[PDB]
Amino acid sequence: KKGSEQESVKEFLAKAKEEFLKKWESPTAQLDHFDRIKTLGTGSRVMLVKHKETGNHYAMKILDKQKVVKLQIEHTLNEKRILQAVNFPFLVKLEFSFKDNSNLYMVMEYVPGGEMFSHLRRIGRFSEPHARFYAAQIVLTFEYLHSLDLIYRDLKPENLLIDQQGYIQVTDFGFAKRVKGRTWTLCGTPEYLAPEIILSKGYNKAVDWWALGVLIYEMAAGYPPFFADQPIQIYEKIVSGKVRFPSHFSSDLKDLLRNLLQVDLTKRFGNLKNGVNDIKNHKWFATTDWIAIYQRKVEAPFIPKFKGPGDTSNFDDYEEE
Amino acid sequence: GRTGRRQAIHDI
Ligand SMILES: CC(=O)Nc1cccc(CN)c1
Ligand SMILES: CC(=O)Nc1cccc(CN)c1
Repeated sequence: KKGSEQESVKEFLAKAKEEFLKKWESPTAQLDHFDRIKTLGTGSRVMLVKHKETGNHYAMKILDKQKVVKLQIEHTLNEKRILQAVNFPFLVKLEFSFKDNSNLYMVMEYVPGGEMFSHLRRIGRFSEPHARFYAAQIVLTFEYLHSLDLIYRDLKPENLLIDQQGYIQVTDFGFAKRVKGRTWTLCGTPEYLAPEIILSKGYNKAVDWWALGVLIYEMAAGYPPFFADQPIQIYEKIVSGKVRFPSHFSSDLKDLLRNLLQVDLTKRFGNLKNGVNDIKNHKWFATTDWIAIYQRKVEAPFIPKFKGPGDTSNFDDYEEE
Repeated sequence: GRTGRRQAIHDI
């Protein structure tokens, strides 16, 4: 039975790689086709827009060529090329992309449930079954991406949107990269960086598994495991090899997290002979029906409220520029 | 620790 399940994963990934490669090797609209509505998020912006012809709403990522000045540029090409070639239930869909004299634009499906980040900070923490439901989707998404030699490199609740079924949509592929062995760019978000990134070591997809450990801890605790006011203090905590857990964490959860938040790459789950199955077959996931999650048959822990098309009530406000 | 949204870092 587990043998049948493993053969079926092999089959699915072989077909997924064939489809990805067709689009990867052979990868529009214009700005006046959309009414800009509201900024949904911003960083070093994404706007809700409304397509004038069809009335459909989208999330438009706008990249200022005057800001993307850092050697930033490769990462932007990675993002567009990867998003146009992947296809998975928990990855945001890219619809259009175009550019003008000032900006690059990627137009994606609008996911109106808001960021996991908002919901988590509002309620404080998620119970373990609630956290597990989200974590299972990330596990499957990384099994898919890594099989295509893609590393994601920016997992955190800010980048996980909740859709109308209560499932996750992974957004922001700005640091995602196709990597056949190791890569060397120092990039990511401080609380979620693996030790080998901070230590300026060439690294591989195991940094995404470390970051899953940070995410599961933060979802279940309400704060991440390496927590300080300044990035340099965070980095010292990450490289030490020490993690402490809330007293309400189950022992199964602590065991899984000790194996993800493992500084020694010869021991870190996701990075061993059995690959992702050390994670999928861990006791903390014993209740998880992996195929039922993929097929979206599992009832979600909560469904965000929506008042209609173009509703932005589940997002925070930002200064409009 | 930092409780608001966290910015990614693109180089060192
Ligand atoms: C028709 C088809 O796609 N069959 C298939 C593919 C791959 C593997 C297996 C083995 N059970 C069967
Ligand atoms: C496609 C999409 O809606 N992206 C998005 C929206 C809001 C915020 C963020 C930042 N993590 C990203």
